[PDB]
Amino acid sequence: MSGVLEGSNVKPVEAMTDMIANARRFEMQMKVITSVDENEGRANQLLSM
Amino acid sequence: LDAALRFQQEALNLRAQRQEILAANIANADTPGYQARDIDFASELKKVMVRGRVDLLYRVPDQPSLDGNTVDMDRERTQFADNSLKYQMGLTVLGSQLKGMMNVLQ
Repeated sequence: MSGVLEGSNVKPVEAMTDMIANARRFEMQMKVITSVDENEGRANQLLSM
Repeated sequence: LDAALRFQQEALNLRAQRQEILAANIANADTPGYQARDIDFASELKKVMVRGRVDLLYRVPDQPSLDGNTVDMDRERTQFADNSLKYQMGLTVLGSQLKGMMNVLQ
């Protein structure tokens, strides 16, 4: 079909929901990392005495 | 004679060797593909009592990691604490035997 151009098929709604999901997933992972760090911190006191 | 201290002396030496092994475990708790090791204290003590002056068995792993490393730090911490406590016990027992032998004497 001549006389016509074609744009990008970037669905903005799925991109928006993807970004929201990514942010929330990232911060859940950050909580996991924090808990594991502080666990190792507590546990490294077994080796004393 | 005076081989009445032999058992605890060899036990204490093997305890020191196991301390060294477990410290190596802790040190290499991050090197990829380490395959944590240990020794069986009872069997090695019996072997050194029957003959005198130690195969490094492999600690069976849990929880794979993709770096090959199998030092599972919690087990190593508990075992290190146990070994240190048993070493101090051996020190106290040898001390008591030597105290007794030098108490009877003078």
